[PDB]
Amino acid sequence: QVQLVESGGGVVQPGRSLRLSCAASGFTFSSSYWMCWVRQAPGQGLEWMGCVYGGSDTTYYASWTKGRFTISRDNSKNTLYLQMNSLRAEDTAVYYCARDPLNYYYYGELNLWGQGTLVTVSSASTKGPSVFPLAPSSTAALGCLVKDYFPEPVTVSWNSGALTSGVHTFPAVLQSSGLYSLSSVVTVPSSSLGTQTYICNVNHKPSNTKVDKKVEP
Amino acid sequence: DIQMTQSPSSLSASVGDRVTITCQATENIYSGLAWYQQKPGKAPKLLIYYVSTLASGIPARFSGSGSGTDFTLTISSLEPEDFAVYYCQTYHDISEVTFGQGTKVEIKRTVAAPSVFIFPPSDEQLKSGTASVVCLLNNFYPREAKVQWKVDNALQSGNSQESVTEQDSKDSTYSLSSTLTLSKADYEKHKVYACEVTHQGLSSPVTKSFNR
Amino acid sequence: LPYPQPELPYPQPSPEDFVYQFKGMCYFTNGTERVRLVSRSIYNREEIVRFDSDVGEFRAVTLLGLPAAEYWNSQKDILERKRAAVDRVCRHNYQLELRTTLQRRVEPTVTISPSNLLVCSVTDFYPAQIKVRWFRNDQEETAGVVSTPLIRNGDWTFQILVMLEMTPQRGDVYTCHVEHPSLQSPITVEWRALE
Amino acid sequence: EDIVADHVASYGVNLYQSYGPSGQYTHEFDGDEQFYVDLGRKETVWSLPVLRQFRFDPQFALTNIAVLKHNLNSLIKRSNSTAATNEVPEVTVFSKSPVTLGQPNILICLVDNIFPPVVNITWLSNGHSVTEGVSETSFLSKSDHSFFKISYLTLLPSAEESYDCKVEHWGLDKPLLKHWEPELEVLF
Ligand SMILES: *[C@@H]1O[C@H](CO)[C@@H](O)[C@H](O)[C@H]1NC(C)=O
Ligand SMILES: *[C@@H]1O[C@H](CO)[C@@H](O)[C@H](O)[C@H]1NC(C)=O
Repeated sequence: QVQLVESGGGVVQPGRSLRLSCAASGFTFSSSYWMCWVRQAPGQGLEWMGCVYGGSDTTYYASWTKGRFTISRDNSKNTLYLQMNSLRAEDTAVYYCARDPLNYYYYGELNLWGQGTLVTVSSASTKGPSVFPLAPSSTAALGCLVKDYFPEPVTVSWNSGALTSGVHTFPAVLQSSGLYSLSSVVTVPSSSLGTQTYICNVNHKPSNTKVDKKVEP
Repeated sequence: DIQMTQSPSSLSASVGDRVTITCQATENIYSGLAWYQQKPGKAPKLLIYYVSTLASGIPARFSGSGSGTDFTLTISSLEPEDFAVYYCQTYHDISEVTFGQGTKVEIKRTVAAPSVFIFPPSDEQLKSGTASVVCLLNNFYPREAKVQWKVDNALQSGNSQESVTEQDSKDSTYSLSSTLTLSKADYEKHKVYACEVTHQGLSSPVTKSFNR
Repeated sequence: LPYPQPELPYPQPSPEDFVYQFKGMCYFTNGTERVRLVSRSIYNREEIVRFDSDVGEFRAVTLLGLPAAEYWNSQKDILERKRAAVDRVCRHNYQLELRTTLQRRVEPTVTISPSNLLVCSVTDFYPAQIKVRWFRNDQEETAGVVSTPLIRNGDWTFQILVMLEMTPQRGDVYTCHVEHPSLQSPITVEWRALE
Repeated sequence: EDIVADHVASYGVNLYQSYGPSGQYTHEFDGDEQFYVDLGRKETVWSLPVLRQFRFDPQFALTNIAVLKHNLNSLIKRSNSTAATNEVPEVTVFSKSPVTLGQPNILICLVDNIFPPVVNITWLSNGHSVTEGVSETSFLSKSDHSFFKISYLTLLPSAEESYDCKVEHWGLDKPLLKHWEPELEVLF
């Protein structure tokens, strides 16, 4: 019934601007709560950025903002916005918008959050991940290795979804070149080597890159 | 800027265990405390507000307590769905709302040794200009494990780039992934590539290597 | 949490002055047995729109309030919260009053003096509930008695002056009899004519 | 008509006006001011010692005054810029307790039927201004949506010393001097 749908997230050059969108549905902005922004860097915790009052111009920002962020909500469109200015690698985070009562829990406890949109600060260009096979040499295990892709994320499946028991897809790491890389492996039975054709399925949604790779030990 | 200090930073417990999470404020925050749960790939969910008021729907096993600076979150008899990162939040000053660091509640199982596997760089990658050797540990407990690279028995530093899966929904184990990145000029200039792994589940360190 | 909580205004969809007012008003009868919330938005001196808990929805009181009333009634989350404000605002703050404001007892200072006109000054009392009566030799006087209205000092005290036109006799005693909730015994003060 | 009840409270008298612009946030219980919020200093100032035990987030006043700011701009344009009508205030001066020369007293100046809520309430001692001994309440609401305000002057009673309450408002062609004469103005 009620929800917040975020948009405008993606890749951004260090030193440039970006406006995030957060459209409300099932309700219209009004008094008794705050419309807020909370960012979360990969593997780290929540960091409040600022709120705009649901029923006025009353806008607050966290001390660390230094005037780089602008929180505003256009009522004609029923959308909350986040203007980000002078972006740096420190800003890379999934950005959430929330309907938070805060000092108004007494009046109503409705706590609502958007799905989150990913923002990446780097001057790196968009390119797919070159898949390289990790077949075992001379019970058993094999895998795929996706290297040098930008930006995150990338999906990995085995035998087009029919292989799930024993799969371990590693959370990607940022290389020194500003490129991502990960591995996906499967705990396969020894006798099944030479029998099945294990094919990794990799998808890079930001560059439209779907490349499949088989195992040849 | 009221600073929240959450303790522990992570903890391990089994189903049925009484779990206590603690949050500490740098000053009196007068009932301006909320508690959130956050599961992987999902935005946080509110559990409790006004220090101890259970938000609607939230199970009776969750509870809040505290006053001024010291506050606790108590899960009386833990359940499998309760393994997630918990956060405290202060809204006493709505102009400077801050979240506590976070506490990952993890499942307690028995020790498990890692199955290790080494992977020589593909001939296709070498035809581009680089060489990637990968080490792989599988289904171990706990996360503590060391993995070292040795090209011609010479120990490596700054060559490795590790990675680690979360506690499996099925066996509650982790999996590590060490990766040495070197050029084709320095790859073909050496021969024996080894990978030594040390872990609590083993009796003595286990080694895996190959020949260029 | 036991702190006073406020009622909330909602967003509208010789120098010159333009005034706006919002009053979150609570009416209590028989304690918290009968409670009524009436929130009022006033433009200058004209109430334009209102939320009365006895009606249960916003109602324009004049033309200028019809756009707000139409808009706020269309927002179901506003209505439900407004319907709940009788408890979260009125009943909540009343529990704080019971142990503080509704317990304030300030006993009055009773004085009799001339300017024949005899004035009984009953000053600095709280709460408002008072009964002041004049007597001449244990005979209740009313025909020749004129009282001021109850006077609000502003500092959480009241005063009231009750005057008696009298025909002074030698063996006469005039008594001002004051009754107030803060007194266990009613205060009786006397005046005797001298010369 | 007025609503009959045992108790009446305003858990929010919210005021915002274009002149200045200024705002006021108060709570009233049975006609008396419980506290006000100093919007400049972001601070809850209690008018009664027993209420000092409580807290009231000054942000509550600040957010509400911002809602009233929007609503004011909204109704100025909607009403075709209809401005407030200046109302002639009614001034009454009386003492807090019976007058005793050689017994200190407080002189109370009630300024009623105030509208708009912009008023100057100064005190004169034999024709000249007074600074010390002066205090005043905030603008207190009336059911007709005008205000009243009470000013105080703590003094030592003298036969020679005469006091006046000088009130300035736009509803008056020239200020208003209300002399304190103890000849029963309260009793008519
Ligand atoms: C007041 O409250 C009581 C309950 O406490 C209720 O039963 C009754 O109707 C009320 N009494 C009077 C005198 O109105
Ligand atoms: C109130 O006093 C100020 C300062 O002396 C003055 O400028 C203003 O005109 C006065 N207001 C009225 C309504 O006379």
